[PDB]
Amino acid sequence: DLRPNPGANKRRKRVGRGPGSGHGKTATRGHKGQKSRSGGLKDPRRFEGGRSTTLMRLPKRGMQGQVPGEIKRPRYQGVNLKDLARFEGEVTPELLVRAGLLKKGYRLKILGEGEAKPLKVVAHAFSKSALEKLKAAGGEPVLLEA
Amino acid sequence: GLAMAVADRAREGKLLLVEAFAGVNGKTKEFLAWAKEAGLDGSESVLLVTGNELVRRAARNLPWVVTLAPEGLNVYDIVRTERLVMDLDAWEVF
Amino acid sequence: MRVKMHVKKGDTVLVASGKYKGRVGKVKEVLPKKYAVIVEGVNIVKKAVRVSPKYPQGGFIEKEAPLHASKVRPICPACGKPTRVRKKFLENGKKIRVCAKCG
Amino acid sequence: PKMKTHKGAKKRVKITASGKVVAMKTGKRHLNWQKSGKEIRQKGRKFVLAKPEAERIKLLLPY
RNA sequence: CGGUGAAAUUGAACUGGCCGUGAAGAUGCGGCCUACCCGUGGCAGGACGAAAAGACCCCGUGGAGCUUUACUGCAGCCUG
RNA sequence: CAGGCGGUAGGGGAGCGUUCCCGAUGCCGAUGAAGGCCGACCCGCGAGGGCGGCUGGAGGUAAGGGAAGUGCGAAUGCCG
RNA sequence: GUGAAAAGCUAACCGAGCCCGGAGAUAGCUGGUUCUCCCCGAAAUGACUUUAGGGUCAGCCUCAGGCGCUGACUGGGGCC
RNA sequence: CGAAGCUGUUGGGAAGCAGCGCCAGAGAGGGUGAAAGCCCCGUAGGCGAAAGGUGGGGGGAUAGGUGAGGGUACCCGAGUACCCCGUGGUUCGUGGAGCCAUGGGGGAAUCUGGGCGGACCACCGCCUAAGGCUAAGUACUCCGGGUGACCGAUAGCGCACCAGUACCGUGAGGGAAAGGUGAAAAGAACCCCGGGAGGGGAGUGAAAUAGAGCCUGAAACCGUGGGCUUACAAGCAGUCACGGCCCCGCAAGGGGUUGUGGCGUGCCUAUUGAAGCAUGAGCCGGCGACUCACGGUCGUGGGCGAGCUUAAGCCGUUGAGGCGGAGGCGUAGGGAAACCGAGUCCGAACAGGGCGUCUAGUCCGCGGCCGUGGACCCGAAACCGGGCGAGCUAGCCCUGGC
RNA sequence: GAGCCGGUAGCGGGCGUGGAUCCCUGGAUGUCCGAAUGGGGGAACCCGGCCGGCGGGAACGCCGGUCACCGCGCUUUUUGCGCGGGGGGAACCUGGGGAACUGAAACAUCUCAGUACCCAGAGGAGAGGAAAGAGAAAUCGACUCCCUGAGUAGCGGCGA
Repeated sequence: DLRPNPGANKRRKRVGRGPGSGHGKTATRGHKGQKSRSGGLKDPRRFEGGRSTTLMRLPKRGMQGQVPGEIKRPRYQGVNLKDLARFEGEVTPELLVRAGLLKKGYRLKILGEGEAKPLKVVAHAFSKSALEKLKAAGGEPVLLEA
Repeated sequence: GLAMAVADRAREGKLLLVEAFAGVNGKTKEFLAWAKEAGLDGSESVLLVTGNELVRRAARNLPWVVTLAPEGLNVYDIVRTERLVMDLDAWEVF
Repeated sequence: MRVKMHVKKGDTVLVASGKYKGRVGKVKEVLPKKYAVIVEGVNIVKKAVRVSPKYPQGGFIEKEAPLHASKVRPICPACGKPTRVRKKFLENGKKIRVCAKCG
Repeated sequence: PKMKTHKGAKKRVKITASGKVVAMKTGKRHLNWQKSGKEIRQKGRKFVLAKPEAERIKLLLPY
């Protein structure tokens, strides 16, 4: 093309800053009667509180904070139809998940809400909803067991 | 980017044999000899992609002009220029 | 930098860089590139001495360094100095030529 | 850099979808009242009406 | 009187006084009172004068020390 | 056309002045870049911008926007 | 460390020597700002703070989306 | 090794220009008497390195390492593990804390044996401690290089000038200032001032407001000398006003200054509260303070857009590129968890009750706004470590003296 | 390739067309100080055993010499070689020793930090290193550097 004064595309502003100056509002800060500007000025991460920040609470959810490990269990993955009633050819994960979108799921669970073409698709565990939408009006398979 | 850009830069006078001769493909002058026998002369600037060392180790000092070969893309400098030529649509990139 | 410029007298050749006319060589060093060959008229007024022709005020000179000259080869213009394969001297030589094997 | 979010806070609270700073409170911790009488029972969860904002943040990497 | 020639301090000035007024002890502000220009060598009354960023003092969840039957340990004595 | 307009901190609108980028194998440039002393015209509310004279002695960087160790009376600051 | 004793002396200063660095130690400690201009222009309060010339949330000054006659000021009208 | 015109007229001088001729896998850069491809040094490139010697790959490679199974049938890294205490490391500060080295005593066993899957028993799994050697892909800098939106000589490097010197110290220690005539010194000839010093002329000299604390040379501080002011006189002093009083415009006026009259409490930092003898203010110049990394997080032009985004490499990049899917947010929630589901959790509960749904999102630069960062600017007496330390003061210690 | 006498700079006198000027690689030189190492020794100043060599008588001084060093291997009993090695080096290694300020808006666990920093061998590298592994998977298959995992698990007056 050229360099036809290619400014910009409307809104941006590098709105830099600067040291001191005597123009407009330049020179000031905003505070006072509130000491806190230090060499390592607070930070400032939330800080303050001056009232434990209402942290008089306490934890009850006891099931973690143990030590070495956490809870180990193969993936837990359900679903919904109104996502890809589109293609099927053969509704089976990997072909999905492993494609389009969605991540790992050792054991397969299925639901959502919307409708679709009751066609057999991997089912390492499904919901009654689908049953009817894939029984006397559909197709469903079986799980792992290996 | 360059899509919409050159389109209008075609209203300028793009073209691009996609691969053209000139002669010894190693002797500068003669290359330009196809510059004139084509219709160009140092003024409105242009560029091009020649994936071959051939015209590279040739085009040497390409003022007002391109003299590429490999692939990096230099639209900008084309801004200060105009017309141009290509090495197969494939060379650009599928 | 480095020590690489010209050679010796013979004829060398004066030119017009603001002087004009052409003459033979004399002497030349490379360090700063300075040297001499008569022509260039410049006079360095001496000090309160006397031993020499007398007290102060100097005399004739020369002065230059970089490029700004040529060589001898009458009528037509001048060229360089090629090599040797099976001619005169072995496979060496070169003494400022016209464009054949002379000057 | 980095900012390794804080476990404890996360050991309890949660942002119910709506971005609401909601979680448990403090009270019926096994009576700590005594009096066979009656009351304790009362318990539940609650937002925060001005701090909540703040909190959610130190947990933008951990979720 | 010839000769050689600093200083700490260093906003700036064309710096009276009274009676009075303004952060409550002004030439610098009133109003009223005087005061031709530059000198010299004198007492410093003030110039809250210098230079010292109060050290008594209160200030710092600021500092250093000694010591107790503070609270915690090193010691080394001790005790199986 | 009603309106608004003092206004510390704060919080918006820009604009301005201030050093590298390509443009720079483009363009002024010794009938001068650059410093400047001067300017009592013009343009800028300002920011400044100019804009031309005399001293001035070797380079500059267009529109544009792209990057910012500056937009410094001072802190008994550093230094000279 | 020494110390015919104060707590003194140790490169004139010594209740803890100095070179050199561990760090901008640190720090609610003290002092700093230069372009133009242009819009609202508030707290010196409440709660809780080993908190009190510090701080959380609040409220009166900021910007944007949105809603909008309903708002601030007003007669009466119930009803305190 | 290399690549290819000049020319006159003017111009100090010509890298000024026209008319045009030119090599150009080579118009990088340094440059030679004023803004130079064809001009000194180079830059495509491809020649080749040694005698000296000399760092090693490829090649070859030498001594030094390389079959299978079947039953007999005894045999293998000890004060060693495993106990133990005090343990350190491990994210592991005692804790339900194994395993690593354990300092202390105990204290075996060697394959139908022996360690770990984090307590004591029982199933199952990969390994075999108490010998030591081991490249590659890893870090690094005084310089060599390059380059480097690297600084560009009150910089930067302390430092481009004979500094780690003058210097201050006792040691340790600590630390300065100080670049710039010019194209060429061509560096001043000569003769009257004359103490050498320091002068005037002249000359060179494109240039002596060009000559040696000389580049160009401002600013505080200097009066020659000029012009407007002044000895009745009261003031942050400057202003505004008619007036007069010397340059410039035919004119219109433009000026400079000031008489008097009026008018006048400054300035930078603090706070119910200022001008204020509450602080600071030598004076002029000159240096001076929140980026930015990374990290978090609201907006903005955007594109893709249930979909929307790949590090670390590898070819390649003058340059550039890049090819190169492991890593995110959503595409749901909610629930201690088990795990249920547009819905979840309490509850015996169809019910009650607080957290659910066209939730377009997503990554750019810019920016808010934060996290480490010292992240604004320097600074307070000290605490830690190591070095210097009694060529002074001490006490005794050796011996000379008075 | 035909200019040199370091630069700075001469008075003063000298070399290359048998080929200098100058960058070079092997190697002949190099006092005492310099771990310095016959010995002393506020280095850089200072006395020796012993053989041969000079002047010279012996000497004295001149010379050469050769003579600390420990250790493992060597070398019989004090015998003799060999190396190593003290010492050296901008970061980057290994190890052994190992703080306090600061945070925690006090403070004693915790923090900084195994950081600063001392001492320790070696290499350009170094350190490391080949499963008595990982871990759950009909599994993987030495060790080092980066990719994330993951700022997750967890550690924690579960406080920072």
